[PDB]
Amino acid sequence: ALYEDPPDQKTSPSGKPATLKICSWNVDGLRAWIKKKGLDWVKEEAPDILCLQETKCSENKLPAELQELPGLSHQYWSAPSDKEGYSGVGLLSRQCPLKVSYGIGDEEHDQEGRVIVAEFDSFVLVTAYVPNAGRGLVRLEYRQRWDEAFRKFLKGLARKPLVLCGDLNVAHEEIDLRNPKGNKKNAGFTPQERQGFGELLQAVPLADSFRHLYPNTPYAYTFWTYMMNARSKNVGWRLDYFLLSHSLLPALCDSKIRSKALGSDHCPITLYLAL
DNA sequence: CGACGGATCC
DNA sequence: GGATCCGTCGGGCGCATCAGC
DNA sequence: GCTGATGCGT
Ligand SMILES: [Mg+2]
Repeated sequence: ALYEDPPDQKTSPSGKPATLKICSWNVDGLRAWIKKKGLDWVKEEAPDILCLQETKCSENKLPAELQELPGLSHQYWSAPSDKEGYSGVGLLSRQCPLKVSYGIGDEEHDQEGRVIVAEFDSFVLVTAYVPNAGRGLVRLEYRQRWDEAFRKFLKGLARKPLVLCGDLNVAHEEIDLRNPKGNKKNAGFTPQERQGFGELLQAVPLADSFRHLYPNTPYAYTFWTYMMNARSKNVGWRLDYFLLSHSLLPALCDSKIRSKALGSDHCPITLYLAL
């Protein structure tokens, strides 16, 4: 029931070396995460691009340590206007993106701080913090409408292949969480969110990088509730993903789950691409 | 949301 | 009568606001 | 300014 992520594979199936390392992390409160040494772990991981979710932090409140990152000097931040202290995403990059945008169509009016889009030379990167269905599923219908708008937004992008990463807030299949049967009526594992995920993969279209490499591997999770010592018992959920355009699969070296990195109730995930 | 109690099924 | 299904319930976290001093 | 309570989301 415990899990050990396999060693990093830094070579593509055809023998090409990885050239791009992307790390994604739901940090559950950026200021808290930094106090718990999250940035020390980022420095050790040394990614080319770092995507963060649930920053819960407007840009003016960013800790100074974030200014002290020479290898991640291009930084883009989004926080909601009417709900500061919740949501918020960030994208930090070694190289400057060609284009950066926010939201999924109307962010200038519906300032939600959930999505950042960055176009690079060879690919487009989207990072997302997908809305939670909430306790008792009170916001499930909103989540379903959001999924539909997100799907259409990703499909409606004006060429290059897509990388989508972040907290998509759903365990796609039973293998993606410890207690599938007890959670069928809970946020993150309803038939509605599971279906929205399958529709995301088919509509865009996208592949689940981790599952593509490790289709039958159980007990691989990226989230554990703080309650009941769930993490120590690896009672968790896989909520964080790297979804790729089909054309990027031959460039895929590995998709990692960094189970040991502490500082949040999610752990980091890391992608290696040979571009 | 995992732990728990209580019902139901071979 | 062990395994399974199902509904209910308490509670760890971070951050905003507030009361008090 | 600082602490701890409460509310909210989860
Ligand atoms: Mg969270």
